[PDB]
Amino acid sequence: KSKLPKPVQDLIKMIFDVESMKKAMVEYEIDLQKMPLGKLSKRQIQAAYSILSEVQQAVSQGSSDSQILDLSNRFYTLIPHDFGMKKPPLLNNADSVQAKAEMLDNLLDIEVAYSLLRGGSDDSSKDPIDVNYEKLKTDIKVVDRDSEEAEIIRKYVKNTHATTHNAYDLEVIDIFKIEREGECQRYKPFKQLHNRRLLWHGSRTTNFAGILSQGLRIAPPEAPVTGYMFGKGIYFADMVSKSANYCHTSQGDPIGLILLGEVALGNMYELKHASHISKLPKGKHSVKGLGKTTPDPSANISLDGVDVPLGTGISSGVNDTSLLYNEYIVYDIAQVNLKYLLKLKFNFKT
Ligand SMILES: C[C@H](NC(=O)CN1CCc2cccc3c2[C@@H]1CNC3=O)C(=O)N1CC=C(c2ccc(F)cc2)CC1
Repeated sequence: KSKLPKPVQDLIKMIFDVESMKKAMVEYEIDLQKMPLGKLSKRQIQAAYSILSEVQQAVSQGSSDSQILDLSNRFYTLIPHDFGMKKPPLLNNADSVQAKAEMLDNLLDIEVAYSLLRGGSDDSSKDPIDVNYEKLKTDIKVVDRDSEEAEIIRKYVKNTHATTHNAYDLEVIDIFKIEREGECQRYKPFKQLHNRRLLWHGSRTTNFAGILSQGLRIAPPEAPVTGYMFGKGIYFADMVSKSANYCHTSQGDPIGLILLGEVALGNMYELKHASHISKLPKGKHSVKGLGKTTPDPSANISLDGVDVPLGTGISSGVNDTSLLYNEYIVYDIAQVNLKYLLKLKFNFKT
């Protein structure tokens, strides 16, 4: 019978929920019959990634228009879809592969979750909830609702909700202090690096077994580049709202998980438009996508040598940028130390 607190157990249940994995594969219009979660293999997901890479290649660099067809065919063969009577869309443009790349990105973390979940031995003195918690290799302490942390974190949530993301409201349900096994040592060199900021990373609940057990990761070479305004990196926002939208919560499932991450931003390569450099200029350690609105500098609180940008949104200088709001990207997974995981309730508009 579990030691773990009520909120933590609920979290463990939530991220190891086989049904949410299933639901999300359905949303992506995968064929569950030809492919169950058990069959979901790491090998094909990486193989299917390579096929995605063979497309995008060709297309505007080659393009046989019948080899493209065989490729699209090798894809849905590998990852069986179920459009029913409609046939799958041929993978013949960038926008087309972005969508299927993003999906593999999720199946990857889903495979991680289910692998984790159905792995291990049942010594069974401790109930599965204890077991599954230990599979995450992360310490998770509940942050007291009435503390100073909790109030700053809630202020960060309240103040940085964007003017144009008003399709819902955010209520913090639980706040977790998190410590990934080994991440301190990993982050250790970047701790001396200046300009360190507590920033938002939103993702779907089905990625958290993966995110907690392995950290925020970077897309490998086998993957495309489309949609990536600043390359293959780990992205963050200073507005809870920019990040929440990537939880992919609906009126039907209104509860989301978001991360607070300390990120060692160093000298930021400040940008206004999508240049895929990926290789920074020397003495630059991150990219900051400049936006029209920014959190308010006069309120950037500092704790334990780390900037919390809980200024409410005001006019940034920036003129002639495509960016909604700011956006921070690093290209080395070690520049990130996860600090908090928040259970968010999305209270949907009207
Ligand atoms: C590029 C991709 N980004 C996204 O899916 C969405 N994000 C980009 C835009 C953005 C901007 C500001 C804040 C956020 C984002 C989001 C992620 N959530 C953030 O709050 C990404 O960084 N991933 C991390 C790990 C990827 C990966 C894929 C394959 C693999 F083998 C290893 C890692 C999958 C997705």
